Amino acid sequence: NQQSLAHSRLWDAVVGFLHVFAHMMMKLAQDSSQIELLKELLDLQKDMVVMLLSLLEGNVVNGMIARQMVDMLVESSSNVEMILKFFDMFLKLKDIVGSEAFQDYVTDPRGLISKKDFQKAMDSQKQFTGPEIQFLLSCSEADENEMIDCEEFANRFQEPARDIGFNVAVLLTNLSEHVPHDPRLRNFLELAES
Repeated sequence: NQQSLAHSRLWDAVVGFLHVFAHMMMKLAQDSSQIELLKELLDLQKDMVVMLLSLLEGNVVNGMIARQMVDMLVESSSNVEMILKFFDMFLKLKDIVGSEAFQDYVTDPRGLISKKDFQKAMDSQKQFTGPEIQFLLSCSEADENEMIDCEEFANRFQEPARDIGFNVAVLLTNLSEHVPHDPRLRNFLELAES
C-alpha cells in the first residue's frame, strides 16, 4: 500500500492543501468572530500530518519516500515558511508579554494598554519587524477606546497551535535525522528553531 500510494497523485493534493492553510489562518486570525472555524482548520492540519508520518514507518536511511517528501516540501517552501512564521510569532509573543520589562509600560489600574504604548514597547524590545507588529495590532481586539487586553490576547492561540506544532516538530526532526546532508532541509530546520 505504501508503494502504491507513493507513485500516485497524492503528493499534488497535499501541495494544494498547504496553499489553502497558510492563506486561511492569516485571514481568520484577524477577526475573533470566526474563531470557532479556525480551530477546526487546525484540527484538519494535524490529521494530514499524521498520515505523512504513517508513510515513514520502517524507512531506512536515504529511503526514496523521504527524498520524495523533501522534494514535495521544497515545492511548497513558501507556504511552509508562512506557517512556521505564524507559529513562531505567537510562541514568542506569549513569552514577551509576561516579561517584566513589558510590565513597565502597562500603567492603567484595569491592566489594559494603549495601542501606541503597545507599539512603543514592541519597538523598544526590538524583536519584530514593522509589518509583524502591524499584524499583531490588526489581530488585537482593541475596543472603541483603543484599549488592549494583553492577558486575553496572549492566551488565545495556545492549545490548538501547540497540538499541531508538536506534530510538525516531530516530522521535521524525523526528516532531518533520516535524510542527512541536504541543505534545503537544513534551511527549513533553521527557520523553525523556536
